[PDB]
Amino acid sequence: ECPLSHDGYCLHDGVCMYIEALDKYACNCVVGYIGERCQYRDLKWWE
Amino acid sequence: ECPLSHDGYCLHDGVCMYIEALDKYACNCVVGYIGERCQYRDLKWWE
Amino acid sequence: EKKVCQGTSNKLTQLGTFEDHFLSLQRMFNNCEVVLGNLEITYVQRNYDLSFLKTIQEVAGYVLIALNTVERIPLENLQIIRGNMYYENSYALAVLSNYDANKTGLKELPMRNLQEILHGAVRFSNNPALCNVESIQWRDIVSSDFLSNMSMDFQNHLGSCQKCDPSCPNGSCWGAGEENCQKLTKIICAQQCSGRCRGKSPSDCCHNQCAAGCTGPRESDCLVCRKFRDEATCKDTCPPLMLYNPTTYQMDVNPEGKYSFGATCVKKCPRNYVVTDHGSCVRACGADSYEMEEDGVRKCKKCEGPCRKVCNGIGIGEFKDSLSINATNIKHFKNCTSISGDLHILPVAFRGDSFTHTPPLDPQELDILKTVKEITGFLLIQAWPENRTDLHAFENLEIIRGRTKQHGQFSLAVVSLNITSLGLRSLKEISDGDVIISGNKNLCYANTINWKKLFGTSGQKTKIISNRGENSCKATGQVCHALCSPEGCWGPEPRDCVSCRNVSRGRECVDKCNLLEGEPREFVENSECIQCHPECLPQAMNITCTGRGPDNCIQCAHYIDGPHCVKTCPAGVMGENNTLVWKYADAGHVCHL
Amino acid sequence: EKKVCQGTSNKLTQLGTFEDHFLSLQRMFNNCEVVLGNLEITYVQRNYDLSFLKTIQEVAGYVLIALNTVERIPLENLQIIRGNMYYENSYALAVLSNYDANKTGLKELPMRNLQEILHGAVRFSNNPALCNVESIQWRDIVSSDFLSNMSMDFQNHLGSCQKCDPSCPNGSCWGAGEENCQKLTKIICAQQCSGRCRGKSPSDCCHNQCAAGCTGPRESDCLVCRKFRDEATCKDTCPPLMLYNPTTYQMDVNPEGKYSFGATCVKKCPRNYVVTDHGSCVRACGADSYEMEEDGVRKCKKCEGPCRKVCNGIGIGEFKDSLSINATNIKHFKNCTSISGDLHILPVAFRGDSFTHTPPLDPQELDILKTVKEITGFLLIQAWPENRTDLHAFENLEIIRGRTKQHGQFSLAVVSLNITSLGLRSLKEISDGDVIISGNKNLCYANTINWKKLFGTSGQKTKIISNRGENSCKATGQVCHALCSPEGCWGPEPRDCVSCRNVSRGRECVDKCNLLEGEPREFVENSECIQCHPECLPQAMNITCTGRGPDNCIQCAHYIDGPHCVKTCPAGVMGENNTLVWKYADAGHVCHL
Ligand SMILES: *[C@@H]1O[C@H](CO)[C@@H](O[C@@H]2O[C@H](CO)[C@@H](O)[C@H](O[C@@H]3O[C@H](CO)[C@@H](O)[C@H](O[C@H]4O[C@H](CO)[C@@H](O)[C@H](O)[C@@H]4O)[C@@H]3O)[C@H]2NC(C)=O)[C@H](O)[C@H]1NC(C)=O
Ligand SMILES: *[C@@H]1O[C@H](CO)[C@@H](O[C@@H]2O[C@H](CO)[C@@H](O)[C@H](O[C@@H]3O[C@H](CO)[C@@H](O)[C@H](O[C@H]4O[C@H](CO)[C@@H](O)[C@H](O)[C@@H]4O)[C@@H]3O)[C@H]2NC(C)=O)[C@H](O)[C@H]1NC(C)=O
Ligand SMILES: *[C@@H]1O[C@H](CO)[C@@H](O)[C@H](O)[C@H]1NC(C)=O
Ligand SMILES: *[C@@H]1O[C@H](CO)[C@@H](O)[C@H](O)[C@H]1NC(C)=O
Ligand SMILES: *[C@@H]1O[C@H](CO)[C@@H](O)[C@H](O)[C@H]1NC(C)=O
Ligand SMILES: *[C@@H]1O[C@H](CO)[C@@H](O)[C@H](O)[C@H]1NC(C)=O
Repeated sequence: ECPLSHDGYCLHDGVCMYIEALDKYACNCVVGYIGERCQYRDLKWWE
Repeated sequence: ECPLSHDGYCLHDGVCMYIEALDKYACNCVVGYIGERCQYRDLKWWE
Repeated sequence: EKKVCQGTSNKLTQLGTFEDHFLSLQRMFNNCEVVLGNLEITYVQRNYDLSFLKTIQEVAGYVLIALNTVERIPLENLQIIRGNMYYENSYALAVLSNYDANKTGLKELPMRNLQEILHGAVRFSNNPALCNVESIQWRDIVSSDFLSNMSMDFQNHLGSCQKCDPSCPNGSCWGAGEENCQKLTKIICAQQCSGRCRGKSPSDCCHNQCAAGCTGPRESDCLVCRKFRDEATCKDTCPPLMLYNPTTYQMDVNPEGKYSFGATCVKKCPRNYVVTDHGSCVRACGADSYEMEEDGVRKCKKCEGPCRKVCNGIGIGEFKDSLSINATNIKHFKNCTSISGDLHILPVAFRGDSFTHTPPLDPQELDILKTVKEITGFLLIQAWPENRTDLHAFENLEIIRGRTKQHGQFSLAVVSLNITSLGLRSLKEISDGDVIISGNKNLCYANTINWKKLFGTSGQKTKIISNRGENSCKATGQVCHALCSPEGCWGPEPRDCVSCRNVSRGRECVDKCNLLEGEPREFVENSECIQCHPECLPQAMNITCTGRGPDNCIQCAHYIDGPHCVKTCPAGVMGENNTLVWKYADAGHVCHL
Repeated sequence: EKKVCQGTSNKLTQLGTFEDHFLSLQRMFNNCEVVLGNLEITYVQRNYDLSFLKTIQEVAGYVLIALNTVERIPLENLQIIRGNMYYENSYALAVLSNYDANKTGLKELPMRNLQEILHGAVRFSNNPALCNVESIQWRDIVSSDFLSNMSMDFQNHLGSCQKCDPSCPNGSCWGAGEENCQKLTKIICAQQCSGRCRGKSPSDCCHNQCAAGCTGPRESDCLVCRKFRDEATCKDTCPPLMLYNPTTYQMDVNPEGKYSFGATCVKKCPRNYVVTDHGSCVRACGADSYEMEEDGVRKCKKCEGPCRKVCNGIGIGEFKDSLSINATNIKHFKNCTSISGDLHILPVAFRGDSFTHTPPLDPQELDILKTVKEITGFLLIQAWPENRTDLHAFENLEIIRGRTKQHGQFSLAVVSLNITSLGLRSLKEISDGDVIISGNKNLCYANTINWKKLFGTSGQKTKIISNRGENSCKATGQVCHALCSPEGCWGPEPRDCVSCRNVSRGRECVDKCNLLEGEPREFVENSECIQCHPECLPQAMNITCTGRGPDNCIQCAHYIDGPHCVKTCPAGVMGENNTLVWKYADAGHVCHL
């Protein structure tokens, strides 16, 4: 979705995506990480 | 006017007096001194 | 006190699937009234329910409703949007692109109690099905500063909604019903109302610190506070400790002195914060001062010349927009012993990143962090290379204050590592937050540590669970060294004990300080081994020495000078009136004058 | 800025005759609007006029109208009575015993603008002819605290006055006419007015800091201020230098930081005051701190252990009710170098006083005041014994700040003495007030002193007049020593010069520092004589030495050690690695190794 200039932007095997209705970039984290670019560990629930 | 227990209360040759309508004591300074008991030198006017 | 929650920081980040993000949003905002972080409603698909969002009454950040094809979002009790951090550096209420592939997205947004956004503006974009919101006059809700920063966009080529009820001023309503009408607070005021009011009558002027509205003329009748709060009233400034005297030109002690903490004026600052001379609860003082020794609370005093080069942590100061300790900022952590912020260790430093084109972080380079002794923020260790098996960088870390916290609950996170042991042998005080050590592989190492002795604030817990086996690791040398005290132990080394059983030579747990044998001559005080002066003779029958000074030797080694035991007699030491003292020995080695 | 005056402090003291007191009252209160002291209307007999009292609009103390048989006292513009110092420790408006021998005293008192006394109550006693004042409801004028401290007394057995005009509420009027009616400010308010208002309508609520009344809803529409003033507005607290941040938990710099000075919030403190960290202009800091070195302004920093024993002056602190330095308080001025107040010298200390039964003050005992070096208040020297002819106690006084002033105009008064000279040889700075030296007998001594170099604040004058002859004293050795510089001289001694002509040996004005003759070996720098090291040889052909060190001798006296000139060679001085250095002399006296 998002072009090749943003490789490695979404950490912890999260996939990068491009929202074209807002002209913005977004991440998709795995279960256990939150944040803008999958950088915050989910400490409150499930380790 | 005022009794003998308040001798020297009014400085710089000021005379002591007793106000009986208020049951209080007062001084009479010479020209050149103000204050409660003639203790403040008149510095603003006439030396 | 209202129910608080920290919220999320997900701008547009979906969490796994749609159901996983929906469950995370459900678990984040259940029974929350004051959102200290950000209200972020993203990725809520059709046939869902959002009844848990009805209790939110205060958001301290930006409200971001994006990509939501659900029919109704009941934000019915949202009375104030503070907006401490903006969205797109200009907005605090952004509803963005709520439509599916069939152009049927968000339909109703009944923000019945939204009356003023303090800092921020309104950004609506690409909302075809969102009706009954464009009729709201946004002059009441936006502040007097941001009339030009606002931007509106609507699409009304649907024709599926209805109009307002004819019992409300200027035809303004949020949804279906007479209860969904906008309560006008500013534009219907008279000339004499300086801020906002209730009705068109001039006798309804509210207080200045009443942000949304007022239930009366007094400052105790405000619904929500504007800046500060004296616990039932809303205030501009907290009452300081010292009030000025216009008569005697002095500074008198105020009996009602309240310390400013956040949006509140508390009676006293907490333990891990800093009390200033102005009467405030701060995290860091000025550049010309330093936080000095605690006399019960933490103050600040001036330094000589320039102060110490204080390292700004991750997320505050010059490193505010940063996210991890990387190859650039690690040169700034050279010679500082007090971290005024966070120390985040992420896999982005060790794996590499082409978005900034930086070289990856080196494991030997982390020895620049050997001199770290104090962390005011929270510690987040998340990545570690497979070479070293011990956290050798944090070997001198003593006190973790935890003035900022991850999720407002945790302050020490050591997760997902290939380490063997922890090695935190100098950690003596954790004043805030919970400590979680989980998601690891070769680290059991926790059943002896009494965390209540390290917790400086009551009401804290831990989640050290699901590490390794819980019955199979403990038979392969997992139990630490046998000279550790049962109060706790960090690693299997004899020096990694928390305290010792009998004596502690420096850091090593020994049974005795070499009484009647051993090469060094040591004694016992404060359960520690301390060497004496080397002119004590080694006695193998009785004890050797008691104190550190040379007067405490029982028998001198070579020479004796009164009570002192000395190697050589004084033969030219500086005396009095140009007399260098000549002293000669005796048959009992007494240095005679 | 309104016209200010300091007023009088005469409680019941008549000044000479009735005409002399009337002329003093006339000269004191002409063209005054803000009375910072006390409004004291006493001893005004019949057939007089008091039209100069119409311009007074603010009294910061107690109003005392006593023994006044004049018919009318027009206090028509008195809008506020602050009352910083009470009368009988309870009142601030006392009208007391206005009647003659024929029981015809004060008749009318038209206080048309008196609406609220802030601190104080009302005491009326023994006023037979005072009509049209007892009908005034005093609930509006007294504060909400002093409802029980008030006391009223009237005599209505005259029947000479008339009633009020039937166009005013509740029949309240101060005098004859419809313009003399009381403007009710509090008792006619509604429920929503927190303080005071204008009319019976609920839409007239004024600001809290509007003391008397308001001309509108804003805080800039107050007539007079309650506590503080931002220069067109009336405020509770001045805006400080640092405002608290509820977001980042910090202390940000306020661009609108105003320093609190009295009832005003000025932009910066003046020269002789103290700037605090809270943003105030004070006279003295706390007991745990001291006023440190000026960096343009005066700050305060903490001391180690206890601070210096600061001597409280006459009229402030523990010596507030005192009036002179007497035989009791002089033991408290033992070892202090900074006087935080006044140093009054009165004839009551040297003549004796049986009201307290204290022994008189001794002239040798004034040497306890030898260590006085700084006066923050004003100096009032008024008495001196006929033995000593010089003010030898103030020989180390350096800077007179003058933070408080006699009559608000004068800070250094040396009057009515039997001294010969002044002897103020160390007085370097007078930051406030005028300097008057008059009423003396044997003291001309003033025509050379340039007072503008000592005045630290512009707009000051002096009244050194009518001392001795002005042409006859100046031919009998009145002119000071001929080596004084023409900048000024205090006494006839060679050391009492302000500055010197050529050089100054310590304090003595010399032409040169013993070049080519003289017993001490001295050089010239900063127009001063400085001795050298005694191992410089005395040369009678050329100069001797240049600098203070032993390297600056041209020829050594006895021994030479490189560049140094020394008495003895080093024969056992401490060196390095246990080597006491033996040095032997040469034929040229060079101490060789
Ligand atoms: C490793 O740590 C590095 C520590 O410096 C880190 O570098 C930081 O990366 C951030 C990524 O978002 C930057 O925000 C941050 O500072 C930026 O520097 C730019 C220089 O021109 C500024 O222009 C920028 O200002 C604005 O830019 C962003 C762009 O999206 C705006 O959204 C934002 O509102 C902001 O105001 C900003 O100041 C940068 N730090 C420094 C000192 O440059 C690096 O990213 C880390 N990660 C790696 C290497 O993977
Ligand atoms: C020489 O200097 C002396 C400095 O101590 C000075 O002594 C002071 O004289 C003042 C004259 O009025 C006193 O006010 C002052 O303190 C008083 O001490 C009294 C002891 O009992 C207190 O009772 C008194 O309290 C109240 O008394 C007066 C009485 O009229 C009230 O009017 C007033 O409101 C007050 O509240 C007050 O505290 C006194 N200082 C000390 C330490 O005693 C002395 O008068 C000077 N002059 C001489 C010797 O001629
Ligand atoms: C929120 O938590 C409460 C626990 O008190 C629970 O009863 C409720 O069902 C939760 N909300 C949702 C939407 O599940
Ligand atoms: C938005 O408001 C800010 C004030 O906070 C100011 O920069 C300007 O008015 C607006 N900014 C832009 C970029 O339009
Ligand atoms: C007050 O002073 C002015 C000078 O400006 C003078 O004209 C006036 O007569 C004085 N007042 C009285 C009552 O003399
Ligand atoms: C007068 O008021 C004061 C408060 O300032 C208090 O002492 C008391 O209420 C009154 N005093 C007396 C002596 O009645």
